[PDB]
Formats: sequence, C-alpha cells, structure tokens
Amino acid sequence: PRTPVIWLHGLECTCCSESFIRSAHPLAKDVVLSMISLDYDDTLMAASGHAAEAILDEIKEKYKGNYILAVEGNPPLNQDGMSCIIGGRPFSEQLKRMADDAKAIISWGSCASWGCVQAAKPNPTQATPVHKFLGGGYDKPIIKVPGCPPIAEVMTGVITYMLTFDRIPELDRQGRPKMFYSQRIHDKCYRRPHFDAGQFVEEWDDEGARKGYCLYKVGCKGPTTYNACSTVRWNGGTSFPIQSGHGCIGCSEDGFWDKGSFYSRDTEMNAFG
Amino acid sequence: PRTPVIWLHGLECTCCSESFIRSAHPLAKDVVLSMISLDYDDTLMAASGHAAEAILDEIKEKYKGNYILAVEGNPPLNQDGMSCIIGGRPFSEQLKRMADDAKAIISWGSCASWGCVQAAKPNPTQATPVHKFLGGGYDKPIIKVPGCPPIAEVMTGVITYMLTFDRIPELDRQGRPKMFYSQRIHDKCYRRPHFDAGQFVEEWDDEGARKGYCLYKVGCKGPTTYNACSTVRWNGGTSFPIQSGHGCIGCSEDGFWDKGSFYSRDT
Amino acid sequence: SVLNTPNHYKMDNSGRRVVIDPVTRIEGHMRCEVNVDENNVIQNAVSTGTMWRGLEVILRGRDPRDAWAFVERICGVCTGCHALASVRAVEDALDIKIPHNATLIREIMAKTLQIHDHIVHFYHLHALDWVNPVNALKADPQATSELQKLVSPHHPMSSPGYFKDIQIRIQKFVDSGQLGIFKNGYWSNPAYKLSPEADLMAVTHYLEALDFQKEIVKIHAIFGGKNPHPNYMVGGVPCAINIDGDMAAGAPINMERLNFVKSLIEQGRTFNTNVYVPDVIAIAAFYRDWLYGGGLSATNVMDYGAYPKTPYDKSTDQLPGGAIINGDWGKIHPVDPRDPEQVQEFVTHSWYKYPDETKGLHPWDGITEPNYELGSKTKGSRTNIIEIDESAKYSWIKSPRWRGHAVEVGPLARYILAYAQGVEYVKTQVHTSLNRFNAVCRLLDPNHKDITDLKAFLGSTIGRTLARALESEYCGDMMLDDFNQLISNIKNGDSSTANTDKWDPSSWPEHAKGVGTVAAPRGALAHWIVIEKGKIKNYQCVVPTTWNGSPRDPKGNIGAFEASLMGTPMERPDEPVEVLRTLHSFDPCLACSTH
Amino acid sequence: SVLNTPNHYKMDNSGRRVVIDPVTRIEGHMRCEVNVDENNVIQNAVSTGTMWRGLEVILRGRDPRDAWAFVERICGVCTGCHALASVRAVEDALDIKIPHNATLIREIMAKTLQIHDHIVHFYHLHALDWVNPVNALKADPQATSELQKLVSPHHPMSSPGYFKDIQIRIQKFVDSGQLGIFKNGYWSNPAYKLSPEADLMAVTHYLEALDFQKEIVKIHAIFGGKNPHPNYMVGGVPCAINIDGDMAAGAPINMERLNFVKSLIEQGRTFNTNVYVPDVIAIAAFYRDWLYGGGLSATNVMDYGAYPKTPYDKSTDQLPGGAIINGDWGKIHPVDPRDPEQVQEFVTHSWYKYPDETKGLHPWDGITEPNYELGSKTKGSRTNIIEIDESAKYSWIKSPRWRGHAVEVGPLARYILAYAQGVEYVKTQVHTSLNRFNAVCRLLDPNHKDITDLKAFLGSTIGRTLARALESEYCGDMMLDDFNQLISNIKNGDSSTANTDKWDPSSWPEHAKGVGTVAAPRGALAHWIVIEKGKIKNYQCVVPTTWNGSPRDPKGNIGAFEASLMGTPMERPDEPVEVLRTLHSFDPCLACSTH
Ligand code: SF4
Ligand code: SF4
Ligand code: F3S
Ligand code: F3S
Ligand SMILES: [C-]#N
Ligand SMILES: [C-]#N
Ligand SMILES: [C-]#N
Ligand SMILES: [C-]#N
Ligand SMILES: [Fe+2]
Ligand SMILES: [Fe+2]
Ligand SMILES: [Mg+2]
Ligand SMILES: [Mg+2]
Ligand code: NI
Ligand code: NI
Ligand SMILES: [O]
Ligand SMILES: [O]
Repeated sequence: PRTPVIWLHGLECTCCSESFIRSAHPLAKDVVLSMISLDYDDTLMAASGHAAEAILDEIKEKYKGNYILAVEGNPPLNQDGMSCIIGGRPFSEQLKRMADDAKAIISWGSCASWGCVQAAKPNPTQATPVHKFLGGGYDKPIIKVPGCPPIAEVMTGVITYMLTFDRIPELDRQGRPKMFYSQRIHDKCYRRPHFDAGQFVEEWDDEGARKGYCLYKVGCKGPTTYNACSTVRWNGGTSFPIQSGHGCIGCSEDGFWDKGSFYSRDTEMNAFG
Repeated sequence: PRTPVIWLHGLECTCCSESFIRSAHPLAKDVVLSMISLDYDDTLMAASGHAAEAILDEIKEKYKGNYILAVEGNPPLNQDGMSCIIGGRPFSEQLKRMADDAKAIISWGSCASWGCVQAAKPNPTQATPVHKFLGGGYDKPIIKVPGCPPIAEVMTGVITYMLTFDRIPELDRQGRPKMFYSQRIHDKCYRRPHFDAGQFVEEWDDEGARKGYCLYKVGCKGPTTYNACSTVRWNGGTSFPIQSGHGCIGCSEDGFWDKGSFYSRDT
Repeated sequence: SVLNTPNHYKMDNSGRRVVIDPVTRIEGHMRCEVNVDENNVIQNAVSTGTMWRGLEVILRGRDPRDAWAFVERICGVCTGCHALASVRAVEDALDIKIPHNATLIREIMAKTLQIHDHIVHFYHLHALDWVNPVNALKADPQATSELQKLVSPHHPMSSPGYFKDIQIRIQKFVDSGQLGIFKNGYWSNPAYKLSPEADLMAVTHYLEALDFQKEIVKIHAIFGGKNPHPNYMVGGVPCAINIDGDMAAGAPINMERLNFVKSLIEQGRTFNTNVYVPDVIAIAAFYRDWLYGGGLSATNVMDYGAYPKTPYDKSTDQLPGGAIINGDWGKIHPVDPRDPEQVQEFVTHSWYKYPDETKGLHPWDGITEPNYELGSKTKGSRTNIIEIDESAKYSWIKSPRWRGHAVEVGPLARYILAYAQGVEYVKTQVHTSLNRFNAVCRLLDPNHKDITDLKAFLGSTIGRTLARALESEYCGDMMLDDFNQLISNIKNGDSSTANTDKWDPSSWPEHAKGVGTVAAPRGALAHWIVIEKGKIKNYQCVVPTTWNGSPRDPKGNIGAFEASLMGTPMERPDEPVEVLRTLHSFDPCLACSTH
Repeated sequence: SVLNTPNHYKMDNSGRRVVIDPVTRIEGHMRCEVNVDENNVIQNAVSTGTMWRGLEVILRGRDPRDAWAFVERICGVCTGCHALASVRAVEDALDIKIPHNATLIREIMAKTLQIHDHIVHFYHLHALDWVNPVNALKADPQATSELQKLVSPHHPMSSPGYFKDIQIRIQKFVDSGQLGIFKNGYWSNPAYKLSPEADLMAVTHYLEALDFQKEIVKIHAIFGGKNPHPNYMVGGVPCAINIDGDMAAGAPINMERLNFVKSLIEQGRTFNTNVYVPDVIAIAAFYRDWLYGGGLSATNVMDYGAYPKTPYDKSTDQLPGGAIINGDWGKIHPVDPRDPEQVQEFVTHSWYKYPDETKGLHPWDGITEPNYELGSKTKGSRTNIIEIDESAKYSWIKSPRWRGHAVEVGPLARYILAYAQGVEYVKTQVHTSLNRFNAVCRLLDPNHKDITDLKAFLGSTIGRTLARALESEYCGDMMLDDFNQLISNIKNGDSSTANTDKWDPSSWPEHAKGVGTVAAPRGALAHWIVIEKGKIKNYQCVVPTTWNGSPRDPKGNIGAFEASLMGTPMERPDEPVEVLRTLHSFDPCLACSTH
C-alpha cells in the first residue's frame, strides 16, 4: 500500500500543482498510480462538495498519523479567514484539522513556505505561511520546498527520496532539503566567468546580452537565492531564468517580493561591506 | 531537391557518425528523409562494393560543384596510404577526387579537423587532417567541427544553419563555426564559482567531488578548450564531462592527445 | 423569491437547495449553490468566488517595470498571460513599441500557453464529467481499438494490447482499494453516457495527455526561462538572439534552441490533431442528446481580439474581437477598453465597497476595498456558510458589464466572433467539426439525422468544450506561422529583441495611463494601469473568469455561469454531474477571477 | 589452389572471384573476396581488414592512468568497452579493488552499451540485408497492422493509419528520385523474402529505433558525461554520489539523476521486449528455410565471461565464459587470459612483422610492427588491389587463436556457453524464442514442422542474429537489477565511488603486468598491459572482431567470418546479399579489429 497524501490548497495561484505535473522523472502518472495515494487534491480529484469533504474525514480517521499533508498556498487570517473559504468555512480550519493528525507536512512553494505574492506589502488578507500558522508548538516535521513554483523534479525528488530511503531528507535551518536548497544560484551559475571578468548585460539586448554576459547589473538575485535552478534547471533540464536572459528574481527566498525592485542590483556582494 | 551530401570515412572510430544520430532536434530521421540527401555514407548505406562506388561516380558528375563533402576520420600518408584502403585504393585518392568537385567540406570531429588519436605520437600511419592533406591551394570552404566526437546538436546545428540561412556560418581563424566554438568550456562553466573560491576536487570522491567543486587540480583542460559543452551540453542537454565529475581532456583542440597527462594541471 | 432578470431569466429559490463547496477540478476555489424544482430542473444558480488575495492593492506604489512578475502570480494555470497583459499595459501608457521578434516571441509563448492550458483542462479537469474510469474496466480491448481507429485514424497508439495493458493498470489501482483521485466519484449516475470502450479510450488519452503536456511548455522554458511562470519584461523579450556570432552558444536563443522550438511546435500540432480534437468530437457525439448549458453564448459574447497578422493592426486579428449582443451575429459591436461607458465593474453583490455603490467603475477608476459581509438571510454564520444569501454580497468576484450587458467570454465567444466575421480558418474548422460530429453520431446511431443549426450546436456546454479544442488546434498552426516569421526575420538581418528607449523612468511622463489586452485561454483579459511619478497609482485587472463567474449586477442581470445552469435537468441533484460538466466547460480560473 | 584446412574446410579459389570493397553497414573498413562454383556456391572466402591506426604503438611511454581515454577511441560504436577493459587491466596490474558502486556503475554503463549497440546494429546496419524498403511500398496498411499485432501484441504503435503514413513518407522519398541510403540497393534480388507488410513493419521499426536509440545513452551521459566516449578512471568512477547532503544538486549523482536513470532503464527494457526481440523472431520465421552461415559457431566458441552477481567471483558470472571446442557442449574448457599457451596472435597472413613469424605471441609478449606487403600473386598493384593474394599477407587484422584453435566470439558464443552451463534465464529465452519462432512459422505455413534441433537453430546466421537480440533483453533486466543494488547500497550508507590508495605512481611496483576482460557487444575483449617505472612498456589489445575477422594462421585454419560464408549459395553472386547478411550477423567492428 501506497503512502497516503492529502494535498490541500489555500490562497494560491496553482503554480505548484502545475509544476509537479511537469516532472520528467518520475512521471506524474506514475507517482499517482504507483508511488503515493493522492487521496485529496482540488485540482485533479473526481469528487466535489460534500463527497470531497467526506474523503477528508475518512482519511483522517483511517490513516490517522500516517498520511503526508502537502500544502499548496496559505491560510489568510484577515476577513475572519473567509478570504479563503472551503466548505463554507475558513481554509485555516481545514489546514489545522488535517495538520493535527499528519505524519509530516510538505510546504510546497513559496506560498506555503513563506507567504509569496499575497503576503507582499500590505498583505491585505494577512496570508500566513504554514509553519507560522501552526506555531512553535507544532510537533511534526514541516519540510519547506520553496520557489514560485519549485522545480518539478525537485518536488518529485523530495517525494521519491522519502519513499525510497524511508526518512525525511536533512533540512537546513530554514527547513529546506539540503538535497536541493543548499547552494545559491550564483554558487553554480554558468555565467559566473562573466561576473568575474566584469562582463555584464548593461542594457537589454546589448552586446553582452547576445553573448550571455552576467545579469547582475540588470537585477539578478542569484547571489542571495538558494535553489537548484543553476544545477537541475527547469522543465526537464531545458533552461532556467538566467539561461533565457532574465535575472533571478529571488523567488525561493522569504520576502523576495519586498526585497526591492527586480531590476535593483543585489546586495551583500562585498566581503568588506 | 534536397542538398546532396557525401559522407566519407577515413581512419576513424565512427564516433562522429554515432554522435550525429543522437541529435535531439532535428532528429536524424528527419535530416535524412527531409533536409539533406545523404547520398553516400558507409555506416548506414544499402549499397556496398561496386554498387557503392558507382554512386560516387554518379553523384560527382551529376551534382558537380553542388554537393557538400562531409568527412569523418582522416587520410593516412604512410604505408602508401594503404593503412586505409577503400575499393582496393588509398582513401586519400577517394578524398582528393571528391574534394575536387565539392561545393564545401565539413571536417567532422577532431579526426578530420586535426588528426585525433591516430595522429598522436608517434603517428604510425602519418594520419593527416583534411585541410592539411588538401593544402593551402584548396579553394573551397573547410568547416572544422572538432571534438571527439562533436556534440550531436552542434553537428546538426551546422547543417540546419547552412540549409536555413543559405550561407557558411562565420568561422574563427581555425575554421570553426563561431555558432558553437567561440567560447572555452571554462568561459561558461557552472563550477567556476568553486574555481574562484579555491574550492577544488583534490582526490577522487573527496568532499569537493561530492559537492561538485572545480576539477582544475585533477587535470581539467576546460580553460584552454573551445567547445559548446558547458552551454549546449551533451545528449539532449543531459550532461557534459565536468558535470559528471571528470575534467575536460581538451578533446576539441588540436594536439590534445600530446598535451600531457589528462590528470596534470592545465597551464 | 422569483426574480425576473433583465436578461430574461427567472431566478426562483423556492425549490430544494443543493450546495457544491468545494467545486473541484478548477483552478482555485469556488462555491456553487442551485435550487431545483420538483422535476429536478435548476431554477436558480449562484456563483461564489471563495478566495481573494488583493494583487491590485499590493501593486500600489511599486515600479511599473516590476508589475508583470506580481500579476503573473495571479494564476499558475494561465501562466504568463497576466505578464503579457502587464507589459502591454505599461508599453501602452509609455508609448513603447517593441521589436517584431518580441511581438512574435510573446505570441509564441501565448499560443504555447493556449495549447497547454486547453489540453490539460479538457483531460485533467473536465474529462471526469464525461468519462467514467470505473466503467472503463468493463471494456473489450479489441472493440476499444476499433473505436480508436475510427475516432482518430492517424493516431498510432491503437493496439488492443495497449488498451488491455492500460485497463490492467487501472484495475490494479482500483483493486488496491486506494482509489485516490477517483474516490467518491459519482460513477453510478446515469448522467455518464460513454460506452466502456469510449471510457477506456478516454482514460488512455488522459494518461497520454499527462505525459505530453510537460513537453510543449519547454517552449516557455526556452524563451522565458521556466514554466510555470516564465519571464517577461517591458520593452521586449529577455531572450536575446545570436545565431552565428561570437559566443552564440551562450546566448538565450541560438541555432540549437531554434531547432528545439521547431520540434516542440510540431509535437504539439500532432497531439492537437491526432488526440485532443478527435476526442472532443467523439465525446460530443456520445453526448449528442445532452445540449444544455448554452447560457449567454446564444446572445451576448465578447473578446478584445488577438493575434494580428500585421503587428499593431487589429483589423488583421486572427481571432477578431467585438461584442455580439442579443444574438445578432450580423452586428459586431466594436469594443474599446479605453471607453469609460463600456467596461464597468459593479460590486453590489460582491465582497467589496465603493463610496457610491450604485456606480459601475471603468478600471482606470477602479477601487478594490474588501468588504466580507453576509446578507441577513444567510443560513449559517460568518465562518460557516450553510446557504449563502445571494440577495446580498455573495462573492469575491466583481461584476463586470459591457455597456451594462452581461456577456460570455472564452474560446466559444471568440469562435462565434470569428465565424461571424468571416475568418475562413475558423469557418472551415466549425464546418468540418460539425461534419465529423455527425459522422461519429451516425456510427453510434445509424438513424441519426444530421445537425445543421450552428447556433444550437455551438451554443451549448458541448459547443463550449469543442470551441476550446478547435482553438488549441488553430493556435498550433498560428504558432508555426510565427516561428517561420521569426526565422525569416533573423534570416533577413533582424535578431533584435528589445527597445530600451523608455526603460529609465526619467524618460516617462509624470502622469500616464495604459491598458493591455490579451486573448487569455479563458477569454477576454485586460489590465489597466495609472502611473504617477514613476510609481503605480492604480492597477486594475478584469479577467475572463471575472466576466463569466460574475455575480448579479444592480439591475439583476445574471452572469455567464449562473445563466448556463438555468433550465438544466439533473438525474440526481445530490450527485450534480451536470452542474460540474457545465461549469467546467467555462474552464473556471478562480484565482484569476478575484486576483 | 585447393587448401584443406585443419578445421575441416576446403578453400578452393578456382571458381569465379567476387570482390566486395567497401563492405558497408559495418563500423570501419573491410574488404571481402569470395570464389563461387558453377552452382554459385561459395567455395572460398577472404576476410581483409582495410584499416589500421596503431593505438598499441601510440600508447608506449604514456601513463597507465591515461590509457583508457586513448583506447576508448579504438571504437565509437562499442564506445566505452575499451575504456572499461583498460581501467580493469591497470587495476589488475596494480592490485586495485574498486568500491561496489563503481563496479555497479561500470556494469550499468556496459549494459547500456550492449542495448544501444545491439538495437542500432540490427536496425540500422543489419536490417537492410533482410528488409526491402521498396517492397514496403506495396504493403496493405491494414494487413500490416494485423501482422504487427501478431508479432508484438503489447506494442502500442500499430494503427493502419500509422503504417499508411510511414508508407506515404517512404513513397515521397522514393518519388523524389534522391534515394540516398537506399540507392542501388539489391532490391530485385529474390534473396529478399519478406512480405510487403513485413517490410513495412520493419521499416517503421527502423525509424522507431532511430528515435529511441538516442534516449538510452543518456545513462552514459549521466554517469560518464557524454555519449559517445563517456569518461572512466582508474580506481573507481568519477560520478560522485551525494543524495541528501550539502550541495547535493551540484554533485554528479543526486536524487534527480537517479530518477532519470530509472526512467531510461525502463524505456530500454520496453523497447527490447516490445520491438526488437519480437522483430528478430518474426523475421527469422520468414527466413526459416535460410539456415546458412553457422561457420564455427557449431564447433568452437569462446568468451571470457562477465557480469558476476558477486563482485570479483567469476563463478557467479551471468554470462559465464569458457571455450567449447569441436562441438562438445558438455565440456567447458576454462579460459585463462594469463596463460601464454592459450591466447596467442599470429601474423603470417597479416600486414605485421615478428622476428620469428612462426610464433604465436601471447599479448603480454605481443608486437605491433606494420608490414604492408602484398603477395606476388596479387592482381593489381600496391595501391590498386583488384584481387588480393590470400596466400600471403592480406589483412590488417592479426590472427588470434586459443590453444591453436580458431573460435567464434560474440553474443551467440555467449548464448551457447550460457545454455551449456545451465543459466536458466538464457535457457528460458532460447526455448521460448524457439517456440515463438515456430509459432510464427506455422502462421506463415500451417504445414510447418517445428524445428527442435538447437544446434542447427542457434548455429546459423539467423541464430547469431537472434542471440544478439536476446542478449540485449537480458542486459536490460540485469541493468535494472544493478540499479536496484546501487540504490540499496546508498540506502544502507554507502555512497562511495573511488579507491585512491594507488592513484599515485609512487605506490606502484617498478614492474607490473595486468589483463582486463570485457564481454563487449561483439564478443571477447581483453587488454594486456606491461608497466615499467610508471609508464606503459607494452599495451596489446585483442578484440572480438580480431577473433572473428581473423585471416588464416600458419597451419591454415580459417577464422569465423571466412568459415561462415563457406558453402552458402548465392542467388546472384554480383549482388551478394547473402554474404552481407552473414558477415553483418557478426556485427563486424573493423576499427576495433585492427586498433
Ligand atoms: S549575478 Fe546572476 S547571472 Fe551573474 S553569475 Fe550570479 S547568478 Fe549568474
Ligand atoms: S577548470 Fe574545468 S571544472 Fe573548473 S571552472 Fe574551469 S572548466 Fe569548470
Ligand atoms: S527566480 Fe526562482 S526559478 Fe530559480 S533562478 Fe531565481 S530561484
Ligand atoms: S573533453 Fe571534449 S566533450 Fe567537451 S568538456 Fe572537454 S571538449
Ligand atoms: C485565463 N485564461
Ligand atoms: C482567467 N480567467
Ligand atoms: C565491440 N563490441
Ligand atoms: C569489437 N570488435
Ligand atoms: Fe486566467
Ligand atoms: Fe568493439
Ligand atoms: Mg479586478
Ligand atoms: Mg592487437
Ligand atoms: Ni488563470
Ligand atoms: Ni567497436
Ligand atoms: O485564475
Ligand atoms: O571497432
């Protein structure tokens, strides 16, 4: 029998579900048919309404302490939580109830990990990441898998690790698997030789743009951003933001929307500053 | 009508033909069926013996000045050229004959470009790259596409360029298309942050190896090697030597077999 | 109550009430309530958007150049269309013209999105309203193969043994007792009308489409870095082109990358033609007697228009826009997103406040001030809605109207507008599809009488579903055309991708306003920006599902979702397959609707 | 002359001489000459290797740690097997034991090579000796689908419309008048026995195989950087493993890379079982009455043995080696590559010199001194060979013998050796393939009598072809087992990939010798190294095609190629389809043969 997974959806754009199904290896079809039991998931599931809620109830009982709770999106605290209504009730109530009896939580993406776009100033809904919502006292692991969205093969790589090796991957201080989040983009970037030579894109579609020069001066946040984009890359290893000519915007880091303009130059670059 | 291509084979290992068929885009099937007319090619062709030879005769006359001559491998000059025999005669004579009426030559790989392994010291067969065999007076373009073998999509990218844009791509001073050969591995290498930090593999399977540290101290020749391995990468963008943990051995550069031990540092 | 709406519906909430919350197999969160009469016919329908994030609020004070990335995160399903709208809006406000290759690459990205989104919607969101995977386990694999070969003769994947292998996989899944995404489905409801063989074919294709969809978005990865959420920028595209110059291998776009895009395009065209379009036609024929759900599509449809063959010339739009009103396909009313008397949003029945709530606000004047407040006739409480009070504020979706009219938007709207405007590619698609539909119908019913009435055919949930698939196919052919144009531009000397003349805010006027429109997957999208001294003073989005999912307006007109459900009989009101089937036909994007 | 060889052939060159130069659809360069009697039966055959490069000479004085990369370039078809042989030979000399993960990864790369190489050989070099693409144009697409469903019921790609589309593409190509690789093929020769439908099926599969083959070698790209010519190293593998530690995403092997390898393995297994093996069986049945080409395979076969389930324990080899001599399958002679009385190379009939050319030299004592010299009976001149003089030196290929015996090597040799040694997987494959063969035969001829005589069946060009396919299938199953062991190793704590204790030459003895063996795709491969004071003093390669393509020895024994052609009738000696079909069944690698 296949590990039960409950995949809840809070305030979100659905980019994390979308990324997941892009996985080249394993294929999403094989994850769902043969690896996990995806027992609740708004995007894909047959059931709606009362029949959907009843699945919650049942899984929760039958597999008490034995399901993984995956969370896409996040709970709002303003509007009495009714800026995200599920079954006529605040999404936060759904999240809390299912967290209570999960084995472990996966916080998918920047929404669940940190807050993402809806939490950017002035955060009208008081959108709150999962770990902050559940608080200090929550006693099960919360695996943060950030990015807007995360890379597909990172998402399925976390799940296959857990299924193959029978443990939670080692996490950094922020709760992110060292499997994928223990280097910055800039620590593994193929444009680094240009950075080092002072060879930059200065203006869009200039000489340097056409030669693949470093994107630092046009706002690349790779120096401060931890992710697997420069190593694993995106969409079956096809590209990543920098390869296609736009700087990193910092999308796996807490608070990236309010760090500064995406075209502002990244900080803390000098060891004497 | 599809551009005629004659693909000759001298002294070789056949790695360049093998690489060509790995192309992810365009697919080899589509190149052969729809883009070019692969009129002669020892590796895939139906005909042998006299029937094969007759195609060369026919294509030469029929398409005089209008075929691309692609060359894999190289001609030996020792043993009266009979260290590479085709149709009972030295390969050098076949190569000369076809070169005389080609529109242009593509020198595939390090064999045809430079000499490759058979030309490493002491070069028992006096294996000689195509441009040197034809000499300075040869009046048609010779496009060098080096590497042992070249990247598949580089090979088919040269062909698609010619067919799409109706010209020889711009070449560097060594005759290599700037499309793919105008940066060194080290000029676009994702392990460069580690090089910059003094973070090296010092011994195989050390801490650095397990973190993907720079391969300079285990002999990486990326600093002196022009190719697309760190940008286009290999086998549908899957990997390249350095990604998978072994330094560059310099395989697209002239004389790389005799530059010293692969594990001795680049200087 | 019985409300006689100006758009000629009678909303009667005296019958039994049925609540669907959550509505699954959509993007985001929706609640739907209906009332059924004693014959199980829907006589009231209530569309409630159950989420809000406030992107319009969050944007205030920020740099217009950054906006695209914020608004891209309105939606991960229609990923990039908001970025496109945003850069267009800023470029409009600042009078920026972009290079031809930027125009082309943006259209290529837009058509990639259309194809990807449409395919995933039909198979992974919609199909389980028409397909019963449990019944597939009853199919004969050889008869499934025969059906497949008739449905799509060119598709290679028809072996009896392949269908048997698929069936064995689904049987093992069911026999495991862990039914996952199929659990608690309404699989005994007679509303499911496929044969076992058609069910098995469709499940097979669900799996083929799940495998396929990851490929086509590699076009987004090449031009935009990643999918979901590829990058954009104001004034061009970031993916600089260098085919044969110094360091070309390290440029974003080089020969090898172009070859890759070509391959991806062709793969998408083939899947459209050999899998997706034939399946929708065939499923339609099995459902030939189920022609409910036309709603407003019979009367009032709108799109801004898209894909001009000549850049910046809308008379060349390949999906030409306008508005058809009161069913008169002979009169295309011009739509101007700049005219304050045209697009207006009301909030009378939405969870927002205006100072004068009698007003509909054009989006340059728009206001987004949250006001979560339930009507005094609500059953339940503020944090436990049992039956929503649709006489008061009942949705996070604003109510957009066009000249006071409620309209339907989406592929169907565009197809009606294109047909009516003489777009020959579309006319051919519609006629050939009708002919194919009738042929599959006669396969199934040898006494079939051909359907000839296009209004009836297109103006239905089936028609809405078909138009989406046909649009996918059209987008693939257009994208190929775009690619060939890109290649020609480069060949003739133009590798340019960005205009930077107005990149620096010092070059901007102190006050500026702009609007950007897009033919998004779900219909008419626009963003309206007001810039003041370098910063966003107002930013208002009106998105396709805002139109379709709209709650009622002050005059009582109902929106496209509510209209589509009216008059629909249900086999089992408490297993509301028909409601899901029709709502899903609009491809609701609720995160988009509310932003 | 009429030569009565000690291995029981009568080589008679008085009949009509037929010359094939070039032999195409091989790796590298070969000439073959035959003589046919009045009844067009081959009564003499001459194997000439027409290239030499001199890698053994080039290696002198170099560092043993570099040797693998040089010798890898002996061959780009069997890419990597010489690297494997080399690192093993150095490790043997220096008494280096490598970590289990390195053993496993090297075996995974070896099995990837087997699969890739076998599939491309059968379709892209061999098939056109059995398949007539022009005749495919006459096929009925519906009947082609029926054949396909019988040949391989699980393969999904069987639609009549798919076969019709392939046919249309072929027809267009033929109609263009630019026949390319098909030009001047022997297509009117009655030696071609497939039906039109089988020809179309096989051309279809040729194209499917061309698309597939690029995928499996991604396993080499992951573990070895690139294909062709992946990297190796002495003492381990360079692809360090880090699944969940600091900077894992930047390690060669991490979770994502492992998932990729799993996917690729499974894709290969599926192609073997659904496409390749069923095709060889079915084609064999169409050629059931053409049982020529056994040669030495019935009598004398050899392999060193490979793939030990326990590292370093050859009694656990999954393809166990040895030598069968004089057709006694009940007696496996042990083969020792270290024994100077066993493997020896003669040059009496080759273009080399020894000081005492009466001797056969064990490769630790081998000598490679070129001596291009033609016999005084040659027709032609030194630079224009019309008819080579096989009474003198006639090839760049040395003559290897085993205890003085001429043997055949290759997949068929391994299959006989494994069958005879009770390897149940192999016995099952053989018996089930014989049964499947006879079933197809019966489909073609209900009057068919089944074939029960394993020696007649396997000891044929058909059988040689079949053994190669079966070996591919076995290699996919073994490689999955290796992958699962790798994962198990990692799971239990072992991520190690290299032993560096002897990396530095200061740790080496002043004098050392070693031998490395490999089950290369074409048969028994070994490299023999002599090291002196940190440098290569001698390096000798004896490769599978050196054995099979061997010229005669001092006693007159013929090698496997020459023997396999003896007694074969030719429909049209000037259109030598039968010669090509049998030589190609050995998968000649002429660059390998001569190195
Ligand atoms: S600043 Fe960005 S583009 Fe430049 S080297 Fe760093 S990560 Fe790469
Ligand atoms: S020395 Fe080699 S591994 Fe290190 S940065 Fe340069 S090319 Fe990359
Ligand atoms: S924007 Fe996000 S996707 Fe990667 S390159 Fe930067 S972390
Ligand atoms: S060895 Fe060759 S394949 Fe590329 S990384 Fe170096 S040029
Ligand atoms: C949104 N389409
Ligand atoms: C989007 N609707
Ligand atoms: C070689 N095999
Ligand atoms: C290889 N022979
Ligand atoms: Fe949308
Ligand atoms: Fe070989
Ligand atoms: Mg809005
Ligand atoms: Mg030798
Ligand atoms: Ni959306
Ligand atoms: Ni070989
Ligand atoms: O959305
Ligand atoms: O070879």
